[PDB]
Amino acid sequence: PQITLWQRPLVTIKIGGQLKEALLDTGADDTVLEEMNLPGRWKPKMIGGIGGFIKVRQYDQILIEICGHKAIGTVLVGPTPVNIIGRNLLTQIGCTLNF
Amino acid sequence: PQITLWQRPLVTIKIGGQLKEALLDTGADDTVLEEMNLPGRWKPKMIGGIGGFIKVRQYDQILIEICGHKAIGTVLVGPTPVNIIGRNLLTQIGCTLNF
Ligand SMILES: COc1ccc(CN2C[C@H](O)[C@@](CCC(C)C)(c3ccc(S(C)(=O)=O)cc3O[C@@H](C)CO)C2=O)cc1
Repeated sequence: PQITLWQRPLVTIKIGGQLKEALLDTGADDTVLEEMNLPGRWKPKMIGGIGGFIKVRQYDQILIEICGHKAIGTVLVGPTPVNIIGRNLLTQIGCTLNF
Repeated sequence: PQITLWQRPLVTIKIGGQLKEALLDTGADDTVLEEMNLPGRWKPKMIGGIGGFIKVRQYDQILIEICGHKAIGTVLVGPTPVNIIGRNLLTQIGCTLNF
């Protein structure tokens, strides 16, 4: 699909069998979701947002469906204001910017 | 153009007689640039997200040239870690997400 930017580019994602709303974010290198339960082990990561840095939990090889497109990749979990789909997964679903 | 998301989508912008590098950010409501003076009146604003909030100066009806395309809108100036072109100007140059 083609998504315009007059409103926030919010889409439905599915992860762990549950639907969530998330922001398609070309400014985000990585994908970060609000506190939730994911399987396996995690590693520490620091990410820098508009306001400064925060600690998040990095989970690898996680199954996540984004607007119907299946991806498997790295998902970070931490105190984000909104669920964010970053470039690591936008590339998996074939997303580009066009004008 | 069609801009890949393999790397950060950085472009050259022209604003207030200066050439700068900026990030095309679909996750940003606003356009935020590093400290600089702009013409006209300004008012303080707080913007935030991951890391917390930062105080910026809001200038309205500012002309920017983004990758060849002229656009007019609100520009925020303050201690952003990177120059960001947000949705308020991305719409004006006809920028969309496509997959
Ligand atoms: C490494 O992986 C991640 C890094 C940061 C984030 C959180 N994000 C992504 C948004 O593109 C960004 C960009 C911040 C910029 C310095 C790289 C952002 C910019 C402007 C605005 S604004 C105030 O203009 O709307 C909001 C915004 O993100 C919020 C939605 C969440 O913080 C941010 O803070 C994620 C992953």
